[PDB]
Amino acid sequence: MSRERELDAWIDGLLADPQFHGHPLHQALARLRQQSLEQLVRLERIARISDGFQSMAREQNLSLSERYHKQLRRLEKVARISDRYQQMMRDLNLALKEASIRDPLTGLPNRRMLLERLREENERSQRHGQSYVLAMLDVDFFKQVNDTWGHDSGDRVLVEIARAMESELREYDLCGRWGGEEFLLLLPQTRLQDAGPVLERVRDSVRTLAVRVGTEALSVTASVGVTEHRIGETYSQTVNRADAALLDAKRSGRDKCVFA
Amino acid sequence: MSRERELDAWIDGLLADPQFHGHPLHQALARLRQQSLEQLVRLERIARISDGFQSMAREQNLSLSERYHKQLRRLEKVARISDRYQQMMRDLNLALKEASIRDPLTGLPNRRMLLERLREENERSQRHGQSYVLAMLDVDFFKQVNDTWGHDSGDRVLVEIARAMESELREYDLCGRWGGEEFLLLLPQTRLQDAGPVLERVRDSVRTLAVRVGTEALSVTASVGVTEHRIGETYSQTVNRADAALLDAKRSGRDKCVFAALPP
Amino acid sequence: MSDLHIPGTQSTPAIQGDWQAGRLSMQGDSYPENSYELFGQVIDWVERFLADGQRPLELDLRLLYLNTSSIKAMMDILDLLEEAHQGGRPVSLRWHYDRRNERVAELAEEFREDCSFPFAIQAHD
Amino acid sequence: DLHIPGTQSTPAIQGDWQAGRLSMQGDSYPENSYELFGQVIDWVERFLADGQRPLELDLRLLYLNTSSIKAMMDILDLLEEAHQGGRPVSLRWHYDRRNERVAELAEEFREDCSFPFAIQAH
Amino acid sequence: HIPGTQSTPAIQGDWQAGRLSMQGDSYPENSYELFGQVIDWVERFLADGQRPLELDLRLLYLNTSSIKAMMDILDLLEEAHQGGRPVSLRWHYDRRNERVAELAEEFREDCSFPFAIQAHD
Amino acid sequence: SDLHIPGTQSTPAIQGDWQAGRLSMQGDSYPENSYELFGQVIDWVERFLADGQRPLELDLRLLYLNTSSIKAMMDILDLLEEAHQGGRPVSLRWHYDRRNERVAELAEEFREDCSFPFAIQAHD
Ligand SMILES: Nc1nc2c(ncn2[C@@H]2O[C@H](COP(=O)(O)CP(=O)(O)OP(=O)(O)O)[C@@H](O)[C@H]2O)c(=O)[nH]1
Ligand SMILES: [Mg+2]
Repeated sequence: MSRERELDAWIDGLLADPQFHGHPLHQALARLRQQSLEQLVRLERIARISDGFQSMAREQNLSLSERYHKQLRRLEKVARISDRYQQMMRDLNLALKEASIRDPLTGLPNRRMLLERLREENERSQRHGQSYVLAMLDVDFFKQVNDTWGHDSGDRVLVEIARAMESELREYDLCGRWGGEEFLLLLPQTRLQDAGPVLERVRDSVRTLAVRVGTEALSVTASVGVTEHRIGETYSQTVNRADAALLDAKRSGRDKCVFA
Repeated sequence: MSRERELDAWIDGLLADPQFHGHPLHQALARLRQQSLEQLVRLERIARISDGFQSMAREQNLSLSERYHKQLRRLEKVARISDRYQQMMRDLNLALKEASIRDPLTGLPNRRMLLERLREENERSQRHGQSYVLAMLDVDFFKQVNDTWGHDSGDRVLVEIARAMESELREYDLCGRWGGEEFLLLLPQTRLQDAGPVLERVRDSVRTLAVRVGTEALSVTASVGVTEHRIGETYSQTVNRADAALLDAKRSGRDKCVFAALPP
Repeated sequence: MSDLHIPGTQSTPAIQGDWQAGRLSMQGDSYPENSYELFGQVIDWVERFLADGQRPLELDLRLLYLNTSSIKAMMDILDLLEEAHQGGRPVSLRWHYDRRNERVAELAEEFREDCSFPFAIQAHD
Repeated sequence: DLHIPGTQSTPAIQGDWQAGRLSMQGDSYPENSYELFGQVIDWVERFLADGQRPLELDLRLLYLNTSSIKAMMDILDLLEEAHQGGRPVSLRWHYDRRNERVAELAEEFREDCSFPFAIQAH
Repeated sequence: HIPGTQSTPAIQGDWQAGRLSMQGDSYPENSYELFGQVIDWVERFLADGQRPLELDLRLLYLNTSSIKAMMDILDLLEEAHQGGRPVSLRWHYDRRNERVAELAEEFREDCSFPFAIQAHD
Repeated sequence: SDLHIPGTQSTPAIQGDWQAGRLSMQGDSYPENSYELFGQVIDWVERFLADGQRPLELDLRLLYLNTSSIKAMMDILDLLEEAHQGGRPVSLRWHYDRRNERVAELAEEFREDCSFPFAIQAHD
């Protein structure tokens, strides 16, 4: 201030007059001036310490702000990684699910799973253009096996035929139990000339089976009808052609394989 | 503080005392005491305002802290809920796998398991040249067990056979239920010479079994055919040869164990 | 104002936001690869609905498996509903589940825990 | 003319000689409050002593540390000095409406100011 | 005994132990009402009889007023120490927060009595 | 002052070797209470980074990780990143079976914000 300056100067000039020295009003004037200087010093210090305190607080708030936004991104990252782990858990889950719709007796895919694949391969027969090979396989004289030896026995023959056919398939081929003693073989993205070798191997594996009943060993054979998917037709039509082929193999004896 | 009051009081007394009224310093002291009161008010005001600003900043900072904490919670809650979803999924996968590869009665591995493992051991044989041996075991006269004591008794018998065989096998060997009363032993990375002793301990295990059914204690024998995997051959042809060896065991009198080899 | 129709797939839920009915329905498993691309439009639909009037909003959930960010998104949506409810808007939620899977119901209870609006966990019967 | 640019932690200050206006913007956490505000006080003194043309202050200040509040009180004291001596001086204080508390803090700054002191929402 | 709140520090004046202990944030609204007793307690003890006085501080934030009251208390401790009275003060602080420590050295610059600035985990 | 947590069916095996300076973890991580499991791991890591300056190595053979586990692993990684930014030698080796395809890109996500030696390694 400026009036305070002029007053302090007037007071100091009074205080310098020796005639007032020792006077009580002189003492009190001096004490008040001194207390003024001391308050100004005290204020300078207070303000400096307080400034530092709120500087600290300012930096603490900025740090908490940074921490808050890093928390937001961390929640998004945790969720992303976790979702990928759960994708693997889901692939496992779907595999097992499809692996539990199996023919209880032979463990092969059943008719339903056969139909589902048949439809899926019909669609891939369009979009990629490579068709599949379809074989219908039937145990010859199975009724004789059941009559002679019993149903238990027949059933076992089927379990071991499933074992043998599965053992002779390539990686993407599919073997299923259509029903009764009838099985369906599906070779995706293949054409008859490549098929012949694998189908010969599958009949071999049925042929060389020696299935025990007590102390006797059974020999069985299979007839099989083969064709190719002619695109745009339904799987059903294709099955039917394979079925007619199989019926032809049975007409011409046993252990035969006719193409159509 | 004590001293500022003591001083203002002393000054009050001085300014009141009639002996000082009129002195050249009286009026000066009154003016300066007044000025000091104003400076003190100014100082307090400064502080108060400053205190007000820091209250504002604090309030803002406590708001931010509360958000931060909410976020933390949220993260911990999201993770917990998700964990629980994944535990349910895990239990579902475990039950499904159990149902597809383990045999309900005996706990042993099933046919699917065996087959699956037989495929991967054939592949291993191919590359690394390490073969496995196959032992196929069939219970002798099981039908007498079932006919005399019932199928529940035979089932107990099969469980005990399973326990006994698993107890004499090494940790990576595989004992599977292959049929009603047939078992398939897979000894991976094992040759016949090393299989002999283990197999004989398995057969001792089965032989010395005594399954109590009420008033009787049943004993059984098994026939067994064993082969080695010949490289360049499918796992099914291995199984077939083990099976034919089993047939020879059975034709040659039971409680027998025949090996199949290869004449060059 | 809009009707939202997101066709489900096998890995992502079917969602239908019916503006006249005031109903958001969701069905199925939720494993989206891009969670934001699935759920951002949904959260936005809920926000727009809440801002456009005071008609009630009911969520009708038939959700099965939820991955982590699906869980996160569902809580985001619950947050919006909890705010609308605190301010006087009638909002509500039904969570349907097959009775044979009762662990699901405890999972729903976990979602409900911090909700004060009507939140009904319901078996198919 | 006085021109000091603003920082992250100090206000931008403009003392325009011609229009006769000191303007301030931003937060005020100065490390060296003396070095910053001494130039401002000196400018205000020199302007007030130069010739009877009016002074208005246009303040967009946000946070103020303790020594900054002291510096503001010094400046307001000089303004009231000029005002009781007939000099036309005044100030307006601009603040965000959503911040309740800046208004009350500004009022406390106003309480012993007799010149026009207008606190302004935007 | 003054119970602390979220904006006020917790204070305990042990007469027998001869200890003034202070904890927490200090943003009081009415600073005089809170700190005037403490100052009255302090000077009542200093006049009562030559027993040693120890200040055990772990304050976090201090607003301007609170800094002023703390300097008042430190002034009392200093004039006591100048007359031979055994008085001491120790200021603990979290090590992750250096800034407080200087600030404590700032409080100590005018104190000639034992003033220890102590860290803790 | 070692750390030994035996690895159950649903929780991983964890060995903090103090003077070898090595934290090793193996297995699936589906913990029912994740705090109980990983709080001692985080405390052990913090003790080791505070007690001096010897280098720390993580060697991991982990399998499935639920969400709280992923979170705790990120917490551990944050500790390592902080120590690395202050000069401390720290390093991590993530071991995975080559058959799992997707594991690697999971690990790579774990490492995206990691300035320190973070090695992902196929091990048959
Ligand atoms: N208790 C059970 N009995 C079974 C089970 N599965 C099959 N069996 C019966 O096994 C009996 C075994 O018959 P096989 O011809 O071996 C007759 P046997 O045991 O007399 O064999 P060999 O001595 O080998 O000739 C057969 O009658 C099956 O019906 C089963 O799971 N539990
Ligand atoms: Mg038998």
